[PDB]
Amino acid sequence: PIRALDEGDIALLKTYGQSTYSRQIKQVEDDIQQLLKKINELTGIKESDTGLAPPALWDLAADKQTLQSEQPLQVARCTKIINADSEDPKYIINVKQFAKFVVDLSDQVAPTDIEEGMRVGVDRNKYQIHIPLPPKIDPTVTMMQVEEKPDVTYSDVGGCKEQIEKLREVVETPLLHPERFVNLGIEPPKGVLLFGPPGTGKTLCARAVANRTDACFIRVIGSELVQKYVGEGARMVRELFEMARTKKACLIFFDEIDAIGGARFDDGAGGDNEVQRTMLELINQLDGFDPRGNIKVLMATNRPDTLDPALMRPGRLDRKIEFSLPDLEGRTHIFKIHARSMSVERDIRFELLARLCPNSTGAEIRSVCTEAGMFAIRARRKIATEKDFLEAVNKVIKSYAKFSATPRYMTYN
Amino acid sequence: SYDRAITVFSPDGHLFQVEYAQEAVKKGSTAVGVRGRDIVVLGVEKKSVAKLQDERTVRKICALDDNVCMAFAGLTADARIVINRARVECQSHRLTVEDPVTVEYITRYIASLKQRYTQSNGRRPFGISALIVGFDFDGTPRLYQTDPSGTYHAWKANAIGRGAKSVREFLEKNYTDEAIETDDLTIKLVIKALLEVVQSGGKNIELAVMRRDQSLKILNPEEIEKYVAEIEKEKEENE
Amino acid sequence: PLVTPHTQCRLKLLKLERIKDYLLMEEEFIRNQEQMKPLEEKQEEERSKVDDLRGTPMSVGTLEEIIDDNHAIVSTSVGSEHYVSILSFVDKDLLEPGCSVLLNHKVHAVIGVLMDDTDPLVTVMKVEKAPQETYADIGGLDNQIQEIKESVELPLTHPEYYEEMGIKPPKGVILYGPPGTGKTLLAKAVANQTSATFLRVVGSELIQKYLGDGPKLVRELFRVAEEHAPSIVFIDEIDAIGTKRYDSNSGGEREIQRTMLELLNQLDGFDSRGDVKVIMATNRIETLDPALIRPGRIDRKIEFPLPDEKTKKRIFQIHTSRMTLADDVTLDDLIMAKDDLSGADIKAICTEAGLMALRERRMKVTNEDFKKSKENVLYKKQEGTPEGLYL
Amino acid sequence: RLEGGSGGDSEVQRTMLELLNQLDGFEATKNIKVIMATNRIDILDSALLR
Amino acid sequence: MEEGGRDKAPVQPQQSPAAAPGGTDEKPSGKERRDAGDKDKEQELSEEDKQLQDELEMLVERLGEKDTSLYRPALEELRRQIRSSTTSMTSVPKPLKFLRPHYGKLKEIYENMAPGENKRFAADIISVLAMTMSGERECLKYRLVGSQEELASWGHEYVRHLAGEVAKEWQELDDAEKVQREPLLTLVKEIVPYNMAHNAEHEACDLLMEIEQVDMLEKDIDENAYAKVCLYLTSCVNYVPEPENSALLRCALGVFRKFSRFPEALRLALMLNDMELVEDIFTSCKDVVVQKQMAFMLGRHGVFLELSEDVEEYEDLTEIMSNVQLNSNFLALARELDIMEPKVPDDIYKTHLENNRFGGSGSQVDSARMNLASSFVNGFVNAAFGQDKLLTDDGNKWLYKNKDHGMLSAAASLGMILLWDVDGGLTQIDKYLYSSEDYIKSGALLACGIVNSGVRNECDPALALLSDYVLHNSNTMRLGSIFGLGLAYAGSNREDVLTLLLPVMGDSKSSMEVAGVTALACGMIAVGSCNGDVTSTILQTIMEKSETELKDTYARWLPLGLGLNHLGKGEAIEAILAALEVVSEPFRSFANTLVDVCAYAGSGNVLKVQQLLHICSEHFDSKEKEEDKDKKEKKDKDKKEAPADMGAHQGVAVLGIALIAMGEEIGAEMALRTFGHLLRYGEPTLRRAVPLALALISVSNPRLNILDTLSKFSHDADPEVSYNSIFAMGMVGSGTNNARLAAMLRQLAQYHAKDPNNLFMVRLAQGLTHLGKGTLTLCPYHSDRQLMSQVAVAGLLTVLVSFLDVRNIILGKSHYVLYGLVAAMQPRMLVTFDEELRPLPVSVRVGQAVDVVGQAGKPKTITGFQTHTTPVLLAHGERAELATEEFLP
Ligand SMILES: Nc1ncnc2c1ncn2[C@@H]1O[C@H](COP(=O)(O)OP(=O)(O)OP(=O)(O)O)[C@@H](O)[C@H]1O
Ligand SMILES: Nc1ncnc2c1ncn2[C@@H]1O[C@H](COP(=O)(O)OP(=O)(O)OP(=O)(O)O)[C@@H](O)[C@H]1O
Ligand SMILES: [Mg+2]
Ligand SMILES: [Mg+2]
Repeated sequence: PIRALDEGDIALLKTYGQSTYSRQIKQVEDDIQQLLKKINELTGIKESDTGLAPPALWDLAADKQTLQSEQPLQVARCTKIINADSEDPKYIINVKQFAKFVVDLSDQVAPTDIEEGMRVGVDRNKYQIHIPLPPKIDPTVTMMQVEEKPDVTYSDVGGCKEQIEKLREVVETPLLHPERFVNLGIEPPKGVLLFGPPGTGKTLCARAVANRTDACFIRVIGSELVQKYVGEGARMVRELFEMARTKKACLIFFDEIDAIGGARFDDGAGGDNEVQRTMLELINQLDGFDPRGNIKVLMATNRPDTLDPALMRPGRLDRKIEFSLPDLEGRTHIFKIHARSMSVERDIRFELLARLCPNSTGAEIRSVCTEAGMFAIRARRKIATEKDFLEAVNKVIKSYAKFSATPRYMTYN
Repeated sequence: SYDRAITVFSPDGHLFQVEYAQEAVKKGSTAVGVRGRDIVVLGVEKKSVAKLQDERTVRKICALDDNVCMAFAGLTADARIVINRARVECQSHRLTVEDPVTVEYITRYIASLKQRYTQSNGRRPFGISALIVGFDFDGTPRLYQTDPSGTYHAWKANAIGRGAKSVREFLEKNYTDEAIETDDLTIKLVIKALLEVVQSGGKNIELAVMRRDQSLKILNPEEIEKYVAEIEKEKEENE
Repeated sequence: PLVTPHTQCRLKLLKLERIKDYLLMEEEFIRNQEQMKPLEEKQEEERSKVDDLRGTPMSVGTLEEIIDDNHAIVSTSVGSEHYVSILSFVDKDLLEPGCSVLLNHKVHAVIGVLMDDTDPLVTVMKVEKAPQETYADIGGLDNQIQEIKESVELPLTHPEYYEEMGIKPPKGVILYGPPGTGKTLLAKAVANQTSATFLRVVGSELIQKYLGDGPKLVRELFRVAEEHAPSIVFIDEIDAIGTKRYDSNSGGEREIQRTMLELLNQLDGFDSRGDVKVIMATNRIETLDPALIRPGRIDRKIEFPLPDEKTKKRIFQIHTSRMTLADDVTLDDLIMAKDDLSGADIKAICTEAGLMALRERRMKVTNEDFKKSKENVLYKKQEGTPEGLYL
Repeated sequence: RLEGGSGGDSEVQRTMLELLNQLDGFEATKNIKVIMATNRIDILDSALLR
Repeated sequence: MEEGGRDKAPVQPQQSPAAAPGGTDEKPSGKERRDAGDKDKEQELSEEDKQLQDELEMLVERLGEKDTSLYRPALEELRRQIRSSTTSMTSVPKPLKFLRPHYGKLKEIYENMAPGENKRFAADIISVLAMTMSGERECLKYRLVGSQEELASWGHEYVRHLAGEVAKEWQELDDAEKVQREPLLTLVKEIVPYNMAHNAEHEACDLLMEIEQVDMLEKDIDENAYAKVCLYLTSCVNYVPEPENSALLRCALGVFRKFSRFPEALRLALMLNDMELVEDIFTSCKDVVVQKQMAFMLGRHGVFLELSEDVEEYEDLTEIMSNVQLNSNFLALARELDIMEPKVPDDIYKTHLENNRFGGSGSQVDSARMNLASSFVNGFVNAAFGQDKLLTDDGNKWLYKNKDHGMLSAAASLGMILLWDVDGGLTQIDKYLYSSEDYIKSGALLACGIVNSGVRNECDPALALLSDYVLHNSNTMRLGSIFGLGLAYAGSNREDVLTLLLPVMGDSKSSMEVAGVTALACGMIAVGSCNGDVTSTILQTIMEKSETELKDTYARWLPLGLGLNHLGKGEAIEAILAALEVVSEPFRSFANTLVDVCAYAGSGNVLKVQQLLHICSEHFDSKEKEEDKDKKEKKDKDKKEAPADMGAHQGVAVLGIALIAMGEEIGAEMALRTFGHLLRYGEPTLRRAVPLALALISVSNPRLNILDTLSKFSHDADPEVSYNSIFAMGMVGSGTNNARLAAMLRQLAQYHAKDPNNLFMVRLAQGLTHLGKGTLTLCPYHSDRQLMSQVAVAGLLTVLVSFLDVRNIILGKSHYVLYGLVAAMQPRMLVTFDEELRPLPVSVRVGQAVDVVGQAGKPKTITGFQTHTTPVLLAHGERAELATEEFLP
């Protein structure tokens, strides 16, 4: 009692039910999708640009003064120099993508400005040094040494003023008053790392005093020190710490040092593939070239796993400044920050809100202020009410965070 | 995340083992109950009989005294002890003090029994939640409930069991400011509320009423079938 | 998308033959376009000689830095860097570090700059066809449909509301929940009804093995998303590219982790995102890196639960629409007896009950086919319950 | 699906997810039928069992 | 696959019809009684439509096909009963006996003799027996008969009543969505004689139902959205009497037989206008039938309601004509000063405040042609009672400072300030009238025709502007006087002032622009009769345009009023009239494409659209007839704007591809005026497709061609967020895209989206889809922009006040007689429901909810609830009447 379908039994299904419009509606839909294809290969519009110039100015350029750049001009490569020798060159040079070579200089130069760690012009066949070139100054530093005013007010990161007061004492007081250090007989600290929960004010307290420095400031991408090519990131961190120590009163901000970090004084450090090239070179140039400097460097990360005790050996890094949560008055200050710049009611109170935000960051406090506005968009409103924020705190904190089972309450009132 | 002892506070101040007992309530059968003008009523959601057993031993509604009722959730092992204990206390009260037992006195006993049973290690708390209904205290209809934490508490309408949240939200839009007199109207409220059951088979409802002077009256599945018919009949007239 | 009879009616015969008429004519108009062009050109002397002044096998290179004295420093594909001249017809304004150029073989000089063209890997990941049906296809999810439409469609169609209060729109949205709930449906339905460029990336597309190919594509994918529209980037199952950041020194996990780090960086690049919306979707949320989940990066978290006994009525309404339903069935009974089957469960029931009618040789579907479909499909997972213990 | 790698596998996870997304991803492909055969039913993942 | 052992029916009906030639001769009983036992059992094994598998019907004909080929013909002595037993038993399996050439032989078993009453064994079965087979008859067999030989044999004679009872059987058995199978059957059978099929099907539908009318009622008009010419000619007049005879819903007469006015006969809807004057009960449906008859699709009805009942039943006419027009003024007077608007916003100009800090300083723009656009900060925002004493001082100084064409323009702006006004409009002009200047009075008195436009009462049929016209010995007094009165009486088809202003054409005073706008003025008036207008125009055409080969002042103005005099009829006689009338040289055969497709406003006539492409497609055409391919593309723009988005997706698919992305002077000069003519709601597909070709200005051409495409990129009404595109392009349009030429234009585009807050409905779609022209006022401007030199001198007559048919906006008012009700209305994204489960949900966007005068928007069928019954016309139309009834508790 299962039966399967014979060939005549197939024809019962396939016939019954609109046998006038079945294929009539179907092959029209079938060949139109064929026709969607047949337009597309028929169109095939795609064309090139290839970046030419208008022929008003290049026709005389396209004369023999292209061949004068073809055959007289050359195709010389660039490299780096390890070192030199005395009274005779015997220079040691890496292509580093090809091999390392022991070469000579060509006759067109003087042996003075062929110093170590320099870009030079290298012959294709005889590999002689043709022209010494600059280290490509300066997009390797000044493109992150922006020297530009950021749009962060001092009143934006209010509520954590004592952690600011730690950082205001460490950074500002030697850079503008190294006089009471002489009047008392002390020297300033020169190492501070930042760690703690994400979205706490790390980049804010960095950028607020980067706004209040009137001076050189450098922000450093953590993945920028990670490179594709082996032996390339160390060469970069060479060029950063050299040309930042040149001018005075500058700040460098390391950020997300998880990729370049890890305890190298402790059990691990079994790495050594282009991460340690960056790492061993920076800890080389962090001390050694810094007794009694002028440029302070700050690190910041979300993971306190990657603390190096060799960094925390004094001379490199001294102080563990971490950030915390606001008690209440810090939070009520922050709610006033993220709600003064939007269409609100003049009668809401914010101390009721920070009661409902026990363990929360200003990232979450900002998220509530945006979410409460989103409830005002749901209805036709243009100003927020009290209950707009009250639904937002319920939507943010009492939904995904560490409190559930609200109806079974009945033990506490 | 220590949830393995009952005498420990969380660092935000909780007792999770008390909180885990109330999750065991939510796997229990639903039961609702309102108080009326004179006649109180409660109803349960009875599960399907498995075709080969007697059904007089699946009792979910019991009476402690001659004038007070009881409906529970949770698990029947812990429910049987609390019922058997509270029958003694409402009887021993009558011996020591010659009155009948008020509905408020017996809920304080059940809550205090569940109270002192929480505090010591090696005493796993009662994972049930009770509904205590009785028009006993001198013609005054009352209904209370309990909680596995041991907090007795007074409502005017109630729902427990799986998906009681749907029923409690249903009653607030349904329990009128009009006190439903004409007590078949009040029974029609509960049968309509339990008609918003998790399944609403129609033949799976047991309602129990008390007209404040008689004994307990278990309804019959022909009279209860009459009230389900008029609910669908009056709902068709609303269109 | 107006085939609205949805049945065997002469309207859809009339509707589709209109569509056949306009596509045949647009074929025949462009057929006459490449036909009736008598041009027979002769190239200009300047253009013809420069095409012979350049090499015939031109090679693609990469700018690194620029010296304006008609010779600069470029890089090959292998990274060999050359002090080549740049010819004086290259339109010397497009030279920015990172732009792609064309090179010679003899002196490797910059023949001409190439427009910002990308690899074929990312061009596959750009959607050509609007896939499937609109919001009427899904069976009642409107609490969450109204969420995503505020975050994606409303800021594009009508960004008047936000400037009325000075509130920036949300940036990233994560869709999570049990599987078979409709996470992929809502991605397809948004990609149906939109004017944005919709990018389809699925998880482990993005992982390769040439030591830089991982973090290169993220820069290329979001360059394409930046240069094109107010755009939608849908990355699916990001749990395969993000979990809690361990850093074993072996060179297998780093290529994951370096790519994992730079995507989170290129997310908040903040240079000019230019309204690029990112939609992410997994099943489990607990095994995620908390650096992704935090606000500032992703603002919306959306649960897709096993719904209710109410929207099931709509899914059984939808998935039984195109079939000859017999008048003996009470589909509420199937919703009544069960509590935790999903939308993909319903569609499997609707196909299986149709197969049972073919077994006993019918077209209409009785109540009994749904009874046999429910027993056949469901009993493969249901394991573990304390019956008798509770009541 | 286990967690991230300390005792995590985390690489055939990527390969499984592509099997899970190249047959029910963004495009419902056609004329392709798979036949999968194994014992140990209770331990294979409940996302290719849906 | 355990078969065999229970195969009863593959054995005994395999043997007994095989023994039927063994028992036809020498067995008179077994010939008959085994046939009867075969026939009822085969009938019984098909009636349940839960066994489509039939144990005989695909079992017997394996030998039974060769049997019936030797049983039905070869018997040759067929009795009166055995034919009723053979053909009733053997015409059943023949769709499944035979393959796809069954279509010639559904008759070689059946039409030997149709046995009696074939539905007697085919009543309760839906279509498995013969109803699909009956459609197989009418598809191929009847059409080859009824191709030229409709009046024919049994294949028409009995087939008439055969299809009569079958069409009854679709609404008999289950009354399901097979109701719509009846127009599927009625229209395949005798496609051109559809009415001859429908005449029986009209009366059958009259007695069919009065509840199962309405979905078939809308099924017809959905098929009447597009058809062939003669089919759209046929089924639309079949559509008319069904709410007239079967039902009396009947408030769908006026607008939904304006559907049938121009195709079938103009007097036929006038007989339906007489059918309006028949069913005069009582007032409320009568009120709203005649609400649309003045300023929603046509005017000119003020001559037929001054008959013998002039008390209130025929005193609705003047109430319709100007009083509810003035009550519509009371919308913009009362209700819209309430919702948003004080008298002068004047600050879209001020919204260009942030520009002066963008890049240092400002105050660098001093171009005098920008002061043309300075008139529109006062000009466009003061529509609908933006009356301005001394806020016109920016006008009043610049009127008295320079710029004669701006003296005419600022004087023409005053008519837009007092729009839809008859109460005190001329008194505003008279104080600013007497400056005794050519440009001031010719702008002001042209604006007087704009003031009383849409009124058509006694203001000045020949009082003011005819006296202004006879002042002519000179400039624009000669020009500007004829334009405004023809603009005022465009809604009428009055003959008298047409003959007053025909000696303008007959003067032969050779002011070329005056004669050009003369064709524009008379074209706005009439769309039908008075062929002497077509005579009077072509006389001066052959006098002037023959003796020249020069500018489109000839070409853009003179043949256009011809097509405006012959708009909207797919008869293709008007092409035989006009194109054979102006048989001439090809620069006068530029006019060949005009009156051809001006008669082709909107339908599906795709065969015209291929001759709209294939004749002048590209040809590479070195600068001779390049205007003609633009104007051939211009007529592609319409016949696209009302199949209701069916071809609008195809139109944007074609014209984006093979035009601007594959074209020449056709694409990159002119082919963007489609998007300024196809829709003007705005949606980011095409609204962002234009800055693909605008931010790329492509400055190598005379870039004001592409900056013409800048201008009417903002030809989309209903104010939006598009300010981002315009103000940013104005910032790059200050220095570059030089302010000598288009600093007027960008701000003309900028100040046009926010014209008022409201009053944006100019888009030729009322109720659901009818035209209401409308087109005669808009289409002159897009014909006018070809291309340049009317940015300075001549087009300033046009570009300010070309299109002036804005009808009101909103469907919020209630008018229950005292006009006190508000409503509870519920606005939503428009209907999608065509045929689904009854009752069908009308819309889908339930969230927004208003009560009263809120907005119209693009996709809004706003409905209402709360048992107010909304009974009026049940479509909509913005002057609902709204009675009251609640008999459902
Ligand atoms: N203490 C605070 N005071 C004021 N605003 C805060 C504070 N903490 C967070 N915010 C809000 O959060 C954002 C700052 O987050 P922050 O830059 O500290 O993240 P982060 O520490 O860089 O995160 P991660 O370390 O994961 O990169 C700001 O936009 C601000 O609106
Ligand atoms: N709410 C629903 N309404 C209608 N159909 C649904 C619904 N939910 C699921 N389906 C059906 O289930 C199929 C799969 O859903 P989908 O894959 O989008 O869920 P998912 O959460 O993405 O699952 P996964 O994460 O495992 O891919 C869809 O093709 C759809 O037909
Ligand atoms: Mg940060
Ligand atoms: Mg999926």
